[PDB]
Amino acid sequence: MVEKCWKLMDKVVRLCQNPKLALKNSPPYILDLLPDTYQHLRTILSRYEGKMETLGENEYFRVFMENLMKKTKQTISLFKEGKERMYEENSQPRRNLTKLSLIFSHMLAELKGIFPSGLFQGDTFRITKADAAEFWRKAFGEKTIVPWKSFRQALHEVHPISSGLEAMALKSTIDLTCNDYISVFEFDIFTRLFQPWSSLLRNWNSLAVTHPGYMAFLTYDEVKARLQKFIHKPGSYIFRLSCTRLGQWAIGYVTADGNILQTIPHNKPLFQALIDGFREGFYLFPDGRNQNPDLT
Amino acid sequence: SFLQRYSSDPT
Repeated sequence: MVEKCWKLMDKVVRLCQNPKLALKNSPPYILDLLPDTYQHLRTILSRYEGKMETLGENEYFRVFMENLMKKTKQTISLFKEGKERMYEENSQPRRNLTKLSLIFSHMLAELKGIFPSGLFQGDTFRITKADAAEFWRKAFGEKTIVPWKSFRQALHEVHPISSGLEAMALKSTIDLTCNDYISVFEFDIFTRLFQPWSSLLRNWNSLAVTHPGYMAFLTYDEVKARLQKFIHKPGSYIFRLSCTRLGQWAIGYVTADGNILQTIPHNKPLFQALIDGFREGFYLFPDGRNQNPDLT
Repeated sequence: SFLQRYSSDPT
């Protein structure tokens, strides 16, 4: 099973080595992520020598390998169908490859979070936000992974979701590995990004649903490329999930001096960074728009 | 090797 995945991963790698892609060495970097995924899968198999029995029963790991196989096939398939439009920056097939790369990066983060040192620890996973942890313990016990419907319904009982369309927006924000399951790890990331728990969904609504600045599934280089058109418009800014520091925010903005910087706010909630940054002239024009949301 | 990435909070 794992042997079949490696051969698929191998092909994506050969596919992504094509010079016409001009792929930058910059996270998420598919040429690193697949070998590193392999290496971490090698590590887990090493820690389960003999007891492959136990590993094979593990629910999370089964979901993970299945998604890994699905994702690599989808990638191979995407190159097949896209042919030379893969090399055209700004093409849809190319954008799909970027987003896959991000999904691979999220998958590896999660696998490392659940198997640190290669040994399964999903059942003693320490959720960061105390209120979030209480919700997950009470609804799912020591479960590592739950189906989406299941997650949706439990969450809805504490934080009502307004509508089907909103539920689907929420699912695509939280489901980083795009596998219709929520992991305790995916859960931890979401509740870190959108804390405080007490107003979770309002927070996510204000920062992501109705915010023109928010950029789902965008990478560092995409933020850089996107803000270039606003290079003469200091104060133009957008923000997104950091890919290398999953659970923290990355705000990109155009400075008065013509630089494009990206920063990770610490020691203050994203709300406060945005309010302060508006107040001080750094974060004025979300995606270059003249009107900035009022987050007060 | 070394390359521009994240920069300290301006706010």
